[PDB]
Amino acid sequence: DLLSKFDGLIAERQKLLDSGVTDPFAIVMEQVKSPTEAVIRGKDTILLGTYNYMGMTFDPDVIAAGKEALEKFGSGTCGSRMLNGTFHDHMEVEQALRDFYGTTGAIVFSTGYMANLGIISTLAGKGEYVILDADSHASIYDGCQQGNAEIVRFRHNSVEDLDKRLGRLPKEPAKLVVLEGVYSMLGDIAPLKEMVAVAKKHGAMVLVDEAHSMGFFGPNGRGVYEAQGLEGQIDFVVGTFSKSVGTVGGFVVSNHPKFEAVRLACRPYIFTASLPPSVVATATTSIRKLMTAHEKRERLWSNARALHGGLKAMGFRLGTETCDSAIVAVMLEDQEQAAMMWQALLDGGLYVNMARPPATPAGTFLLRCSICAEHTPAQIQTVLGMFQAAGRAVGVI
Amino acid sequence: DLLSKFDGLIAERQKLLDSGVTDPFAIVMEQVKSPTEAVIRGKDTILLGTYNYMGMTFDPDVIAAGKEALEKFGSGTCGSRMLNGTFHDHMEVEQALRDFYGTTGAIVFSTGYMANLGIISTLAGKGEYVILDADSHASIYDGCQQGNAEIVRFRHNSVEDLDKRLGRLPKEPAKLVVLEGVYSMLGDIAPLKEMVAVAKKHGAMVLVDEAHSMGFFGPNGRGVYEAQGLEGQIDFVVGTFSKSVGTVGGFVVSNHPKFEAVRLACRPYIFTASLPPSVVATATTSIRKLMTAHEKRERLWSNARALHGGLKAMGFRLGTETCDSAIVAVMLEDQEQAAMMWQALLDGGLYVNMARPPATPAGTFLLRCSICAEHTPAQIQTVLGMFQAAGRAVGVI
Ligand SMILES: *Cc1c(COP(=O)(O)O)cnc(C)c1O
Ligand SMILES: *Cc1c(COP(=O)(O)O)cnc(C)c1O
Repeated sequence: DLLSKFDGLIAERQKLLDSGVTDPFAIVMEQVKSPTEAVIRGKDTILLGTYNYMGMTFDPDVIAAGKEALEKFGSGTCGSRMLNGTFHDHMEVEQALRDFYGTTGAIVFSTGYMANLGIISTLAGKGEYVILDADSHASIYDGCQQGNAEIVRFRHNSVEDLDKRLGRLPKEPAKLVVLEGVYSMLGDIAPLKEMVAVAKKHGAMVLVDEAHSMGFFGPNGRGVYEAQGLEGQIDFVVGTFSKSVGTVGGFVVSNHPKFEAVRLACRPYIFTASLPPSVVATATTSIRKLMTAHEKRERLWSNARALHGGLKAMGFRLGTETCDSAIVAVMLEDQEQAAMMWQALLDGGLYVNMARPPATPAGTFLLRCSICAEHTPAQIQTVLGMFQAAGRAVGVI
Repeated sequence: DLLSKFDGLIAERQKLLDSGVTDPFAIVMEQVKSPTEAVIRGKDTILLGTYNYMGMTFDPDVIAAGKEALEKFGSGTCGSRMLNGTFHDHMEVEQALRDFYGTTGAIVFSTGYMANLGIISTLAGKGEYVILDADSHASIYDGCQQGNAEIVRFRHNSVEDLDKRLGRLPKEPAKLVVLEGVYSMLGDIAPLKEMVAVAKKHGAMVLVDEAHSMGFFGPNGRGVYEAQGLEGQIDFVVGTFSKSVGTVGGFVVSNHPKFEAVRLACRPYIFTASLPPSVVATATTSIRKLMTAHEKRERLWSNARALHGGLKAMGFRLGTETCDSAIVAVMLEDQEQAAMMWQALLDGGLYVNMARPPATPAGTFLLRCSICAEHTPAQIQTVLGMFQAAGRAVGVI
């Protein structure tokens, strides 16, 4: 039947579980005390595998805004943004994004996945081009699949291939170059300055995703593009509420005069309910605090540098030479080594994000650590000691 | 540039606004007192254009569950369901759905749109078939577009065309027939008993969307399929948290033994954050109350019958001869008549959902009313008096 196609995946899963490893796709956070602490399988555990970069999910102002919105506006809107679903707090969250990015336009979607799906498929039509990194987020590829444009993949992280591929396209048709500021798999940074220069040389519009940089890159926390001096040069910035902001939702911001007309045509905007009042209320409060959360930014980067430096010095192969983001990826030689490390860490009281094929390319096996502004120095050292113990026991170092 | 394609839509919008009508796509609920009352443009307004069918968004148990989850688990998970994003309340909401539908399997997505997008594109692959009503929800079509299957549209509401089109397909390949229990545009009901019999005659699996029926059709509130005696015959049921349940989210339930393996392969499940703790907590509480909300069900149907009967008797052309759902669609002769009615109702203190092309087919112009369990008899009569006044002033009756 229709599910027979999953027999291989089912057998692969059972093979993994035959090794005695905890099912990595069924972890449950039974309790979550803070941004950095949970209870998993009854064990107190340090969280080092979340995108709660700025610790906003337990910020007292954020929590209070959510509770107040539940009380005042109820649990949901029961309507789309095109009909009855735009409440006070939806207007507030779009304004918060305008203020955060310094843009005249802001369109909020129910998820980041849907923002990418919708904006890519709506902006570029038949006879037009979407140009993207080969290893772009699934939602960006799904946006391409949803639309009718010509898709132009370029070699991962290659300014040269972007330039050459763009240069061979016909000059007249409109073009969208889609870039990510931070590459989430290894936690390295895109050469946006150089790539945007190339895009503009070829007359393309540019969309940059700043999901993994929000609140901690650039003077205003706007992202890698801001840090690299590209303010005013980026046509569209896409992002999410599910990482630094600490809830769910997606968005696109722009200064283009016709931008908010996208609402009239964008299927993933139109054909879904708007977000719950409490979600857009917590997002508004969080976004506004993220404009100036300097103490948190400082702690986040201090923690990232300490973890990155410590793991590198201990003998782990890292995805990056220098600490360039809040993701630190440990690279292992094979799937077994990654699973054994991950299990030892878990059993010892530490959660990190394992990544193996097909999540990663064949031959790449990772423990992806992500830092929080609210990790303490003691926690980061506890983590390093845990990696030392696990690495020695498993034979990685 | 990329936005020049919207010049026509922008001109169309300005033409509409030149008539002096309030922008129907920019309505803001400044305050929302209850499921049935809001403040719009500073005016106290009865809401008669929401999908809050069972009034659950202000249920005190629902609200309390959301507040408690914010306090205990924070504003968001900052991770996917495949990694760090499955908290206690995510497991709770999936179990609530199992209990609600009497199924062994339940997979929750971040929106109903994404549940349809994902389940359709993941279940049916190359060489297989998705068979759907010509006027299916956008998300169902988008699921088809996202996948690699052969798409087979059948004439709207035609058991005969479903049968004939299915019969011409090759017998061996697996097939998914996708049906909706309630047709949302006019509020009529699908002939599921007959269509499912046809699907099974041709050996197809069946997916039914019960978004517009949840909690008020069938003995257990499971939907039109349950009301029509099809318990145990439906392979997959898809739904949403954004209507009766009163928050955001999507889901698919099934008794198929391999079903939850869908999680391993479904892109809109994998590549997005899980829902906020408060969202899955309010949904759990709401879903469980909806299993036995008999007083509300009774009120909802009483209100629907009173509104449907009243509008019909007053001389409005309705989308349905009998009151078959909680949607009552008033059909107007042209766009101007619909807009004038909608504006008169709005100015007089009533919000309904206008629908004009391209939301509707060319030549169809609607005021779509939707009933709530928490509308009072006085409110329903107030609404009827408002329709009488508006209809007389505009010249519709
Ligand atoms: C996180 C992320 C997304 C998805 O965001 P959600 O809001 O979790 O759906 C999409 N694209 C990129 C580049 C991301 O980093
Ligand atoms: C409401 C509805 C959807 C979308 O649900 P959301 O949760 O609002 O995204 C999808 N399909 C059908 C048939 C619906 O009725």
